[PDB]
Amino acid sequence: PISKKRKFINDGVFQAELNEFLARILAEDGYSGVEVRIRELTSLVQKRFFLCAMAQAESLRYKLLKGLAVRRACYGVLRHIMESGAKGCEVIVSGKLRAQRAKSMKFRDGYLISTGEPSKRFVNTATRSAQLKQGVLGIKVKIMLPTSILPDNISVL
Amino acid sequence: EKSKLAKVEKVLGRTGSRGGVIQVRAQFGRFLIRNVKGPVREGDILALLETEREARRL
Amino acid sequence: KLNHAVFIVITPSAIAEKYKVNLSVARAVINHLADSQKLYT
Amino acid sequence: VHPKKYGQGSRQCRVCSNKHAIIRKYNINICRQCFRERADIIGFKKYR
Amino acid sequence: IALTSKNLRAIEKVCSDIMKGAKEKNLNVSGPVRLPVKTLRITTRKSPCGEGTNTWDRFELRIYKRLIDLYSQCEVVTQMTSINIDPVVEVEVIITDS
Amino acid sequence: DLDKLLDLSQDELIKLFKARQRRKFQRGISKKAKSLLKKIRKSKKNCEPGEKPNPVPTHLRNMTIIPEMVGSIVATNVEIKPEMIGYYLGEFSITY
Amino acid sequence: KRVQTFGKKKTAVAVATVTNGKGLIKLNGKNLDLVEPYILKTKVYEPLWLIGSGKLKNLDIRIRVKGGGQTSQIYAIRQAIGKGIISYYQKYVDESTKKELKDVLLRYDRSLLVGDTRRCEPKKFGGKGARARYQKSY
Amino acid sequence: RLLEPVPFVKTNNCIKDVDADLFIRSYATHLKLHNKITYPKWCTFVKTGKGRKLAPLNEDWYFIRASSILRRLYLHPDIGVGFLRRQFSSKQRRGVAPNHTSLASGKILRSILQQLENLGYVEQNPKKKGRRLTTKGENAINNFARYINKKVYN
Amino acid sequence: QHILRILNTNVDGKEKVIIALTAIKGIGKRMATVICKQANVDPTKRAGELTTEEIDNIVHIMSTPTQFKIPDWFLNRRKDLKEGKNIHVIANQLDSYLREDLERMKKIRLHRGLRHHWGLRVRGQHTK
Amino acid sequence: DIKLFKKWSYEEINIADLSLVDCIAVSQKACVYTPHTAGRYQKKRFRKALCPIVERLVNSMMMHGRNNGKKLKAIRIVAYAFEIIHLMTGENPLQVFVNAVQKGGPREDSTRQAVDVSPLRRVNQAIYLICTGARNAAFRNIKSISECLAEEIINCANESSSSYAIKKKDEIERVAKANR
RNA sequence: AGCGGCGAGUACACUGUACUUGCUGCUUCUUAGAGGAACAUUGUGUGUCUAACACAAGGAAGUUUAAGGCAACAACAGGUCUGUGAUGUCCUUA
RNA sequence: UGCAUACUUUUCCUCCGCCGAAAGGCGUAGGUAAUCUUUAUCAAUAUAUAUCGUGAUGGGGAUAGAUUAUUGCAAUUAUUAAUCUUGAACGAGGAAUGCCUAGUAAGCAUGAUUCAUCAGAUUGUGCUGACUACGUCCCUGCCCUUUGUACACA
Ligand SMILES: [Mg+2]
Ligand SMILES: [Mg+2]
Ligand SMILES: [Mg+2]
Ligand SMILES: [Mg+2]
Ligand SMILES: [Zn+2]
Repeated sequence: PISKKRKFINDGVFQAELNEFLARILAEDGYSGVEVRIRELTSLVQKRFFLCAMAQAESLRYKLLKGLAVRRACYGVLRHIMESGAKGCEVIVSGKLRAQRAKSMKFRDGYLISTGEPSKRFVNTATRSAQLKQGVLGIKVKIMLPTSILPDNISVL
Repeated sequence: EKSKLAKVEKVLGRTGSRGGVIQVRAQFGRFLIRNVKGPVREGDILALLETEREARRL
Repeated sequence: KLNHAVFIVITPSAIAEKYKVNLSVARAVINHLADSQKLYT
Repeated sequence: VHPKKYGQGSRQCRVCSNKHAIIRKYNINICRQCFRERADIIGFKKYR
Repeated sequence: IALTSKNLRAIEKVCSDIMKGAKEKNLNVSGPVRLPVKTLRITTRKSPCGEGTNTWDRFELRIYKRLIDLYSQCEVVTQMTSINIDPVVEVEVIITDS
Repeated sequence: DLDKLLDLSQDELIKLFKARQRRKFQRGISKKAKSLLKKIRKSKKNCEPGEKPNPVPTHLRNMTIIPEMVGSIVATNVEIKPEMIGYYLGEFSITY
Repeated sequence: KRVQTFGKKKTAVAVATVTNGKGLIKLNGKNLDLVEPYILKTKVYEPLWLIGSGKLKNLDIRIRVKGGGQTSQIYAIRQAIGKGIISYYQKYVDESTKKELKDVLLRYDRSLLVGDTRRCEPKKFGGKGARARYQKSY
Repeated sequence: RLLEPVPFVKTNNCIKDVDADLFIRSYATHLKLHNKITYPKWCTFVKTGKGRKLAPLNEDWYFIRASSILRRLYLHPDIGVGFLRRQFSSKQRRGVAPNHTSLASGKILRSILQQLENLGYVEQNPKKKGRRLTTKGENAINNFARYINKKVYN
Repeated sequence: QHILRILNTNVDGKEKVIIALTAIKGIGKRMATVICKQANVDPTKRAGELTTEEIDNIVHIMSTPTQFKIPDWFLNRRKDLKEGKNIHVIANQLDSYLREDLERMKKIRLHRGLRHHWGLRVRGQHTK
Repeated sequence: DIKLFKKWSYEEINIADLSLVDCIAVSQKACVYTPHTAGRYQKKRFRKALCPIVERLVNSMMMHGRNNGKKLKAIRIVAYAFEIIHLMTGENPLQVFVNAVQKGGPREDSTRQAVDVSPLRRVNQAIYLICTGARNAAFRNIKSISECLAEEIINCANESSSSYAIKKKDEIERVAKANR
């Protein structure tokens, strides 16, 4: 017997844990999922228990690990996003990056709403920290998805 | 010491560097442009003592 | 200072003012006359 | 070994094993900074 | 029947569906009664450090408990419950005479 | 009297003492306290009536003084009189 | 026959059940003789005085109060009474009389019919109250 | 003192239609007259609750307390000792640290309750919860209230 | 008797009895009240109208209250350190007792005693 | 019949200022039986003009931190004062209050030079001054607040410089004169 | 969650009121989902009689009704490696 | 006093009934919660009636002294709590400076967070419900146009 409040929190915690586990495991995957080769994963979960932004971020991280010219990679990513039908994007990469000191680099394409509950709704955001030569490079990707309609527009027929 | 009644016709501009004072036009029944320190509207009546001595407009 | 005593249009303050007394004594006097703030005539 | 059952050093964060600043309400047992990051996934939305 | 959940609209939809199911036949269904939403509020201090004018943030996990009654046999109620449904809405059926 | 106190039971002693001490006694005394007591006894046995016996270096400051431990020295060093009784150990660590 | 309306000041909902009867007027289980403090007593009696004591010999009233402090409760009660009597008149007595009563109430003051919408504003961090911040020494 | 021109009639039937303090006083007086309830031993040098840091200063405070308790019982269905204590709570100034609310000394209350039950005014109900009024006691209380009302009218 | 003397060094002037009594170093308020109750004398009367016999009685009561009905837990200075009785200490006697205690503490070289000697806190307070 | 404190009717009251009438409304809808109104007197600029004068007085009395937000007490005090006025120095207390108010406003003030004062502001000042003086009288005296307040009111009515508020007003006037 | 409905009483009123045990149309209050309601609407001023403001009536409400939440761009060599198994190098490793 | 074996309520909110001045204790009862703690009332300011009577005063509760408990393996450099007593500074606060415009200031409490125990903290929540603006650029700080610059680490 466990109370409702207690249960809910516990469930949330479990969800979080699962997510983290997935992140740890699947560096080679276009990960989003969270709905329940894979046999091992299932076993692990049992033991424990008794277009998208995250994927893009992961891809970026992988690219960084591989060792590209950075800017080019970012551009490619942006292009991909555009192809996948995004109204707007934004990527940031801050960290060490070539020089020792500082250096945050923005990469926007289409328009990116930041403030309001629309932002909360109509953007998928993701954050990965790609470990590299002499520290960490800091990805953050932010995608504005196709709307189910924005509050700013007033479409007269 | 003797107070004379002056009904306010129009409130001109809020003077004083710090903003507490107002410029006011008042009829007894002659036009006397005077200063006031506190909330005043049209129709309200002032308590003027030294009647014939006016203020500077904005 | 004003050390008022005990041994020897009605309100307690007035009484205190007049005969130089503690206000408990004033209250007592009032009660006697009759026989948390006060008013009497 | 000395009694590690009731005190700040008894239990810890689930996430990073830190003995400091644990949200101990509703048996969450996450140190508050970590909770702040995972508040979305747990289902804690800021309204007001 | 008690329907505990986190997401309001979804819960409402579920309730509606069950009502619809009931209205088929044989079910003296009392209307959906939504219960007092006992909101889990956490007030965490933002900022890992002690720097910056200490802004807090009131999170609210607001649980919606929903309640609904019936005079029926178990199998039928089970069938009714089967609207497919998903991991989000937590259902519990009580099959008591009292 | 002191001798009388020494003679009588532990329960009686506990009853006599102030309440914290009593509570502690009720709770128990731990494995170290017993050892300490034993050591004290040994010291007493070894003693000379002219000059006091060898000290007993002690890490912990928690111990209540009982008629067992009168006449000896303990821990820096502190001599234990019958005037002290239920007033704890301590007297160890602070400057100025 | 019997009519149920509420008052509302802050939190403090006084629910006035106004029924056919002899003219007693009560609170939970107690007469309006009590209320509590002698000073505020008039704020409850005022609508009755306005309308007239003879008009309420046809109408019994019970009032259930819940929530709030003292003064707020009193206000709520008053509001309930005001809404209550008028509501009764609108249904079971004539319209002209009701209108007259309303006019009388308006002439006296607001708050009897229409409610006080004010409520305790949320306290904000960096302070004790709503607006009142802490203190900087530089 | 209390009386005034009101816009209604008062059904002076039960104690809820009586002014409290006066009623309590009257009841105390009645008790005194009877000699129906004692003044134990410790009563005459005890403090009614943590927060009071001082004795009552009323002489026959016990009687008053009893009267109050009776009224409380009448008001509520089933009322414990804890509840009673809570009811007779005050602010405890902790000198320099700010005030807290202070639960009353329950022992005296309990004693009073016991006395009442012995006399046949209150009743430990096996159904429900702790000690309500006994019907006879209630009736007596009502009668007293009525008497008080009559006196006031006079 | 506007101005009075119940014990070693008092004033007890025009004030209402209980508060006059409280001038002594059994200045309890509550204690005073209890004493008055024990005596059976009207506390609404002033200090100046009291009889000498009454005063004497009060004094007697104050000295060893344990044998009187007035209870045990109440008494100022609980066990009296000197392993024996429980008694209210009263007036300059109290002060003397305190002094003795302090001396004892000093002799012991218990931390509290040392602190007292120094002129520092004792309580556990900071004063930084 | 319409009444205040079930005692002083204010149908008998008189005014004879014009300006003050315009400022303070003791009227048909500003009728009141006990000061405590939960009115919305500060949501507008001039809505304080609708406010009954007794209420204002009570509010003024309410001041000073450790006595702040104790409306009932203030009301009681004012009632007591009124009673005193009625009894000793026999007159309709409302009238006396009105007179005091009339007296109280400094008609000309100083600034960073001399300027005139709006009626409402003057009234407010008077209200403040009377209460402040009363408070001062009370503080570490004995007398009692209600009595002191009553005395102050009477002094104001008289127009006599034994009380504090009047003195203050006079001083202000003098200052104004000096300025211009 | 209540309100009544009504049995059962215990007290007192007039020719109903206060209070408990037992049984089971209404939704004003109690809960909480979806809707509605204010837009300066009508009235009158001031305003390039533009954007707009002030007053009055209505009204639950007329300072985007009140309060928050969200938080662009760019930084600060601001803070935090003492939140982290985010993390580089250097140190330390019986 | 130790281990081993068997078996079952208790680990948090406390109703209630008894013991206890008090704190607390013991026994039991409901509650994994709109059901029970408890909420048609868990608080204090309130208010009413008494005692004081302007007197460092019964304002004030610092500092101290000695017990009775509770928490904990452990309470001294006193966890906190209670009981008795001790009766310090302070008679409204200098130079400076903070917060605030309507359910707001202030007062009054109280829930929660920390929590084995411990709010004088924070964070929420309410209850009593003022004054004064309804503006201005005088100061302070930001922002703007113009202007000047040898500053750009500004
Ligand atoms: Mg936008
Ligand atoms: Mg803190
Ligand atoms: Mg500043
Ligand atoms: Mg340069
Ligand atoms: Zn962590």
